[PDB]
Amino acid sequence: MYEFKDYYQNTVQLSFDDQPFSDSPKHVWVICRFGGKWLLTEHEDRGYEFPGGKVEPMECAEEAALREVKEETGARVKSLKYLGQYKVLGKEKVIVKNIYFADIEKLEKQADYFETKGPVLFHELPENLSRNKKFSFIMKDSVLPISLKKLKESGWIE
Ligand SMILES: [Mg+2]
Ligand SMILES: [Mg+2]
Repeated sequence: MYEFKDYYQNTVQLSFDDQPFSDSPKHVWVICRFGGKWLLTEHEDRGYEFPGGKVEPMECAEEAALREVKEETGARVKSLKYLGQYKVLGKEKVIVKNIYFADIEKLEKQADYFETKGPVLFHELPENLSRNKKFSFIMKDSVLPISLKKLKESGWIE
């Protein structure tokens, strides 16, 4: 497993094995690709980030991933695949977040994008994310570059 510190200096433990940290993760993160572009969402408080959020009680992590993509980008998922899992060792709470990769079929218009501004398309990620004020802190640590490198090696992208 990979171990590093996030943007707010909290310890993060990253793994690509099947749910090693928790049997039932309460958070999900979805890396979205629409054609040859990256599908992101603009959080009203955080900024540009890949879709994700909290898992509902009656809902499972896979169903929560599809729901969060639809809510934050208005996108229809063609295929959803589990990539890995990460644990965030916070100051007051420890969270377990599942990473999913989603190939996007289409973007449908919605009346409301909930707690986000809606879908944002990127041909390629800017340089460098860590010091970009328009981006969310969740995109600023090592979770994103390591996950993207694992997507290339698996043959899921390009
Ligand atoms: Mg969310
Ligand atoms: Mg949401």
